[PDB]
Amino acid sequence: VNPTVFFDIAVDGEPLGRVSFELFADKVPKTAENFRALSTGEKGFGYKGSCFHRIIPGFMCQGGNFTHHNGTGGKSIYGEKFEDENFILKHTGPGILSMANAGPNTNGSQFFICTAKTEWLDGKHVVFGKVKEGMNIVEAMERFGSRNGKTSKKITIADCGQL
Amino acid sequence: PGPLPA
Repeated sequence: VNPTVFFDIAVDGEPLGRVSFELFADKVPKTAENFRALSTGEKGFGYKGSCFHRIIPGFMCQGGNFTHHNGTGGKSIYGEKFEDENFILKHTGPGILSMANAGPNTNGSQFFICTAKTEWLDGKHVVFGKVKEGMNIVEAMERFGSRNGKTSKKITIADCGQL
Repeated sequence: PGPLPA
């Protein structure tokens, strides 16, 4: 069955709440597994302590940066980057979980959660999950964003793991 | 830059 992961989100360290995600391992196993393992930290690096550094109201919340030797921008569990697995799933509405990238076949650790349908990203970003619980928390996060994405307070992943 | 807004 598809795995579920959670983030406990904080705002300048003050707990906001939990967002849980279903990861579509049945459709994008490699991409789901990357996010899953980064969420548990089992490879020795991952999302715990990272921030949502780009939050654009009415669009998406992006995070997944963390420090490693050749960068501060995060990396996958397969070495630095990996290929776009497939584009089966679309950015159909709020709660979609999808990979950030720097063009084709540049998936690392960065991801975003859509707060709206973003169909212009279909075929450009690999959708691999969706918000299960805590969409209210994502909406709360969104209110700390801005039009250029800069956040007005530090939105962090205080804890994360697998449910 | 992050996913494009359009």
